[PDB]
Amino acid sequence: NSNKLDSKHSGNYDYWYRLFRKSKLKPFERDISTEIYQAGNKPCKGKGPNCYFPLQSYGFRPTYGVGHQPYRVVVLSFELLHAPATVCGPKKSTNLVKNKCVNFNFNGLTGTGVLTKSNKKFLPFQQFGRDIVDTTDAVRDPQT
Amino acid sequence: FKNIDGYFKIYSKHTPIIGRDFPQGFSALEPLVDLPIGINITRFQTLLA
Amino acid sequence: TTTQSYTNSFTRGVYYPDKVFRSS
Ligand SMILES: *[C@@H]1O[C@H](CO)[C@@H](O)[C@H](O)[C@H]1NC(C)=O
Ligand SMILES: *[C@@H]1O[C@H](CO)[C@@H](O)[C@H](O)[C@H]1NC(C)=O
Ligand SMILES: *[C@@H]1O[C@H](CO)[C@@H](O)[C@H](O)[C@H]1NC(C)=O
Repeated sequence: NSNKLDSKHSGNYDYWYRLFRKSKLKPFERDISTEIYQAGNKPCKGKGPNCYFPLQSYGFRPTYGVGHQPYRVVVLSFELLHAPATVCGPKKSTNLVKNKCVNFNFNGLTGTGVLTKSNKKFLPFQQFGRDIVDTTDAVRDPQT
Repeated sequence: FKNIDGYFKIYSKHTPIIGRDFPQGFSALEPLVDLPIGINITRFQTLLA
Repeated sequence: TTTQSYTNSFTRGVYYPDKVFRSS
């Protein structure tokens, strides 16, 4: 609910909404237009009887009922399909704890064992570590 | 450059060269960026100064 | 303008396929 930023003394008629459209609205379609709705068979372009403006106001005052308050509505649309991920959740990090058996989930690789300091010569682009037989051996700390 | 499953990848490496132009000495080549382009790359063109 | 001369690439243009460190 937004009764503080969409309301004030002496009233406010800033917002608008449409009740008279030639047809229904396709999902995710914007219909920004000021076209007078036709009534009967007149080509009337104006305001008055049988000649209605397409959009009306959402006049807001700090004193209404609950069903008339200026609710702030935000809808989040997502695409959960087979496509490269670009926006996603806050992956959480923890401490390290060296020289101790521990389950590790470094940046998506999961395994078990003991981790400690090393003297690799890791190239800056390098992220993983392996051996002759393709087994994850050394992991660079993503936060250190 | 390549566009395997999208994910445009660019690998760059700068060598001061020798008196020749295209040398024969080996020069490893390191990645620089990889971003999810996901478009049908078919044609290629360069820009001049 | 430009030319279309052809030259031999020799041994050239090998990049790191992955980011996994190796040695020896
Ligand atoms: C990780 O982010 C924190 C938060 O600002 C910062 O203090 C720290 O230096 C960063 N470390 C690295 C390796 O980016
Ligand atoms: C063009 O790229 C899109 C990206 O996902 C892909 O789905 C599509 O198949 C590509 N076009 C062709 C002809 O393969
Ligand atoms: C490829 O290069 C070498 C010499 O530059 C030779 O095999 C042949 O002439 C070339 N092939 C062409 C130009 O189609």
